[PDB]
Amino acid sequence: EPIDPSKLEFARALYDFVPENPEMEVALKKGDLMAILSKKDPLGRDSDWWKVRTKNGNIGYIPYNYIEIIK
Amino acid sequence: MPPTLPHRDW
Repeated sequence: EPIDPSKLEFARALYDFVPENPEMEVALKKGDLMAILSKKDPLGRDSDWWKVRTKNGNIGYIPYNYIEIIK
Repeated sequence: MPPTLPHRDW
């Protein structure tokens, strides 16, 4: 699902996160920055798990409550 | 000290 890069939101890791499922989730260290690509799940459903792109370049899902949106 | 993880569907 597309979007205007220009209203893109960024986030910061509040805590370390270890992927229980490396195929669907990405790792985070407190403090890391990432771009929120989508807040839906792989099925377009609302989700407490969001798809993001981190600094190292990995794409995947992280727990919404482990991050803070920068505004 | 780490927040509870939200339920995931996979």
